[PDB]
Amino acid sequence: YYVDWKMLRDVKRRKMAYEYADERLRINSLRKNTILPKDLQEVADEEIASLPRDSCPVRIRNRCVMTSRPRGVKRRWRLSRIVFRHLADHGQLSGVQRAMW
Amino acid sequence: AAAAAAAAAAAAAAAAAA
Amino acid sequence: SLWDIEFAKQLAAVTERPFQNGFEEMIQWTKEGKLWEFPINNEAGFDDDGSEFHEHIFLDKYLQDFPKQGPIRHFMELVTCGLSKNPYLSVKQKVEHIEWFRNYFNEKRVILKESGIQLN
Amino acid sequence: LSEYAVRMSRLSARLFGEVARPTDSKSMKVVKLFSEQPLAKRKETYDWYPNHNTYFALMGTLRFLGLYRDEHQDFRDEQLRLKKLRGKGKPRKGEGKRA
Amino acid sequence: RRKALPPRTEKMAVDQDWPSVYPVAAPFKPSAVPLPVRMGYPVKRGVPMAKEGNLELLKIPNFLHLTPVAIKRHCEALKDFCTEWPAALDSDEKCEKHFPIEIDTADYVSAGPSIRNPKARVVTLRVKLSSLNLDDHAKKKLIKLVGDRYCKSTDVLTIKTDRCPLKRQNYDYAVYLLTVLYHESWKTEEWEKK
Amino acid sequence: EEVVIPKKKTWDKVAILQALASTVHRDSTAAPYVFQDDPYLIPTSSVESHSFLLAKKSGENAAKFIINSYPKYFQKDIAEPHIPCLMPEYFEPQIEDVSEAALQERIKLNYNFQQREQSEELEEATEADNEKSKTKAGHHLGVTWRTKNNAERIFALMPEKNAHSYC
Amino acid sequence: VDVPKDMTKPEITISDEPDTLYKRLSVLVKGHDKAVLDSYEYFAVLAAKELGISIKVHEPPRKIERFTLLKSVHIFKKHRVQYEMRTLYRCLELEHLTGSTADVYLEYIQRNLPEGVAMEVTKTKLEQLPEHIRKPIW
Amino acid sequence: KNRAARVRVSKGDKPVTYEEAHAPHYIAHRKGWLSLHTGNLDGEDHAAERTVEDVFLRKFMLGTFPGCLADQLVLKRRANQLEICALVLRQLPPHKFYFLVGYSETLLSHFYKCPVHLHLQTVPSKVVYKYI
RNA sequence: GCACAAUCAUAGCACAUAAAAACGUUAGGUCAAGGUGUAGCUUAUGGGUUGGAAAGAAAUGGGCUACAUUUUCUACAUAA
Ligand SMILES: [Mg+2]
Ligand SMILES: [Mg+2]
Ligand SMILES: [Mg+2]
Ligand SMILES: [Mg+2]
Ligand SMILES: [Mg+2]
Ligand SMILES: [Mg+2]
Ligand SMILES: [Mg+2]
Ligand SMILES: [Mg+2]
Ligand SMILES: [Mg+2]
Ligand SMILES: [Mg+2]
Ligand SMILES: [Mg+2]
Ligand SMILES: [Mg+2]
Repeated sequence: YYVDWKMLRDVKRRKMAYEYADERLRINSLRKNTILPKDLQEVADEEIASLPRDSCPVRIRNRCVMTSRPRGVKRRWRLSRIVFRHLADHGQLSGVQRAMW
Repeated sequence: AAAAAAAAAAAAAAAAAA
Repeated sequence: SLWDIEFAKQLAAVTERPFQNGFEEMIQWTKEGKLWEFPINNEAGFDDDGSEFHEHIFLDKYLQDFPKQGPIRHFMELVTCGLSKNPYLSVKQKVEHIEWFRNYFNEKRVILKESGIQLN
Repeated sequence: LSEYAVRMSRLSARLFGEVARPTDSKSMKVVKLFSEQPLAKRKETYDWYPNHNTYFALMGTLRFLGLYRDEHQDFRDEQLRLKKLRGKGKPRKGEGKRA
Repeated sequence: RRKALPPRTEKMAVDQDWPSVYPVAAPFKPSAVPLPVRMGYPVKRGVPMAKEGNLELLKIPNFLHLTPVAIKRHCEALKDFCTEWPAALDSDEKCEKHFPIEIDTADYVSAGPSIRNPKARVVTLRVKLSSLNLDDHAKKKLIKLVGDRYCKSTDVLTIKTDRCPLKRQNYDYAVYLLTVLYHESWKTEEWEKK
Repeated sequence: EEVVIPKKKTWDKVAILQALASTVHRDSTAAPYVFQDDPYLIPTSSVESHSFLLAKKSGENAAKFIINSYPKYFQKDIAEPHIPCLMPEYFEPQIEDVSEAALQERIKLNYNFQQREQSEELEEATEADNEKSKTKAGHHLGVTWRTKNNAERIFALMPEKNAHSYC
Repeated sequence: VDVPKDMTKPEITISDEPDTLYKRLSVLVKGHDKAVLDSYEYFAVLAAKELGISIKVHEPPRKIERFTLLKSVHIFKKHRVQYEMRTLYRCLELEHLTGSTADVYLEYIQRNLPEGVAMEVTKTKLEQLPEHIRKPIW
Repeated sequence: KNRAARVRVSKGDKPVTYEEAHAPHYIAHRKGWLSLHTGNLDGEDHAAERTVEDVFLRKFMLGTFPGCLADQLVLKRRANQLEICALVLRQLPPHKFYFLVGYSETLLSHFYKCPVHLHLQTVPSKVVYKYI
């Protein structure tokens, strides 16, 4: 299994965004311009509204990979502030050490 | 306003950029 | 033919021996492909379909099925300037992008004619 | 600003591969949508969470095959065995509320 | 049945060549190293821990395979692969008049399974403008054609290409930019007369 | 006239590693490399030297059995050069209905190959001179009366070429 | 006393293609600690003095990346734990290189690189002029 | 009170290793890191991949060598090949030790698509540094 | 023996800062980082989709802006 049901939902959201990445790109290319006449832009808006909900990259939540914490995580290690400390205090993370200055 | 003609295919065939 | 492979396995049985040196370990792993190709180059194994720069930067040859004086050129020249400066996409991957635009614009014909500007 | 400089910049943009005709900053966005990779395509985005199911099934199958020794699952099975021997176990699906 | 074998230290010869036991990077097995080394913080009444069972000597990267004798013996067999640099270019004053084109190429290495580094596509071109056949009008047009890519103090044109995926493609595209920037600087159009 | 350009030297990817390996000879007081360098694992006798290597190969093949039996746990590729040596091997044929396409997969992978010719001839499918040659080689590599029952089927069924007969 | 005979069997060919030239080859090796970088600098300079390359070595300024995290688990923000990531740099500047000499140097250099350090190789390729700029008129 | 990576002092009879006898504020001062890679540098990438791979190696070896592991693993990462240095107690016969090392040397390689090395240093007992 | 001290870090010393601070007190905070002993749910206290989670009668803690002339605006290193 996964760490949590919300992480199981977030991996599905990321897969759906990876599947619908290019279509949303080509649709946004029709809305983020001013050269095209405004008639087709509303149809492109209805097309992008007809897409599945879990397809937009805004629904993804960068949770921890270890404990699936939605907050307090670092982007470099994808670890929460607690697991990162638990692994850095044991000397299992290279170059990481207590700051003393 | 006024637009200039840019020789693209000629430069490509010249400098092997086709 | 099966007999040549059956004769090659007997050569492999005698040529193969337990490793006696770490140098022979890396020699064998490099000939098999495990060790990296030294000196290491960050493009080893990737040829991008053998394409050159004139397949990436120059994309105007695909805009022939589009109106030259309409706003389609003003709009598509921007996507071509983006695809020319997109190093992450392949020369094949840019083609279905321009073809998706070629298909969408030629499918939605009524709005382009009701917009007041003529487009083909 | 003179016509000579406008033409020089227009031909410099043509030779360098930038936008030739003057376009607005709001319309310059579609150039950026294609010059870079989208967010949903990045390896740091679509490969964020590793496949936890692969690790879990691999380690559990190796434990059942007798190569890996999972002390956490063994502790869970020990406590579950002692709970079922005490008498409070897991009810059957379909008889908890009614039966 | 338990067996405890003594290490190689009792059998190591005092004149035995060292590179024979450490040809490549090794995890510093204490049984094959005859040097008694004590690593670790000592106790107020004790001494630093010995090499046996010492994780401190196992955490650090050992250079036992890179001793002076082994590196000399390695490069003496590597002398056959390299070529001799022509002494006709000892000073850069002759290198600037012989090879005025400079190609800055970057290469990276990192421990891991992946090799693709997005900073590898960057290829830099440096050409001194005092070594070309530009005339007065061709130069005065090329300066305003490149803009800030060419400096006035050092008089060096710099080309920074990153659009192509491959490094060879970025190199060919930079040379293509150099060719078009040298060619289109000689063409006088109709809008130049004003 | 003064600029001198030397010639380049092209060597194999492992030639320089062989030139580095030529410098170091075999040590006297050191055990073979395939054994662990720890004294508790160094082989004492020759039967021990044989048994340690055989136990190590037994664990290698036991791990490869798990890799081949559960391929889905290793389909994810992380190395960019895409090494094929560490990818799982498949024992199943792709096409099962087509009698022509069902044998080219099974000949390369004994007892199951014997049923392929019967399941192809059940529908009276015409086998060419190139299909049954490898099938006969699959019996001549592995495999007294079943060989006669197979030898009558290569000759009596179709006029096969003698180059694919004697071999 | 049991020394093998005929141990050197290299395969070195000389192709008719002109060997590539290099003006300046910079090797910037970055690491966490200073001792490994110092021993690696000693090893690289001793490997360069034997091939006769006249390497130059200097030490770029270090970079310390520090950050702050919460000390407790649930609620304690006045007390924090600050972590640190030191990055030390070592620059090896090689000059007057050739295409195969740089390859034979980076071969003995990269294969023996430690585990905790990385390396940035910047090569200044030497070229005379392309074909369409020698003496063209459009 | 600080409690991270800190073994509490008992009456004076517990055996502790050199890695456990030092608080985490002594890393890079008196003790070093159990893993070495390049992802934790300044301008490098792919760090979380190495962290999760390292934690998987730890949790895998803890189950592969049960009760006979002396201390934590040393995961060295150098040029596409990953070395695992372990300290093991002489509880298992070498006939089984070689089976285990040969099994892991190929399982980890086929799981991570990269060459792995596995080295075992066997000790008679857990090395005591402080009071015992 | 653990603390204190010494040492280490803020790339030279000294100072300072940082770091460290044992055994225990407050059944102090955290089952909601994560796992968990005990007791409870299993066609539900479990798993999915859509839409809403206001608002201030009022009190109060911490901050920013000020209440100007040692001020405000403009160009600008501080002589307008
Ligand atoms: Mg949970
Ligand atoms: Mg968000
Ligand atoms: Mg000091
Ligand atoms: Mg003091
Ligand atoms: Mg303090
Ligand atoms: Mg103190
Ligand atoms: Mg309470
Ligand atoms: Mg409470
Ligand atoms: Mg819980
Ligand atoms: Mg609760
Ligand atoms: Mg308030
Ligand atoms: Mg506050």
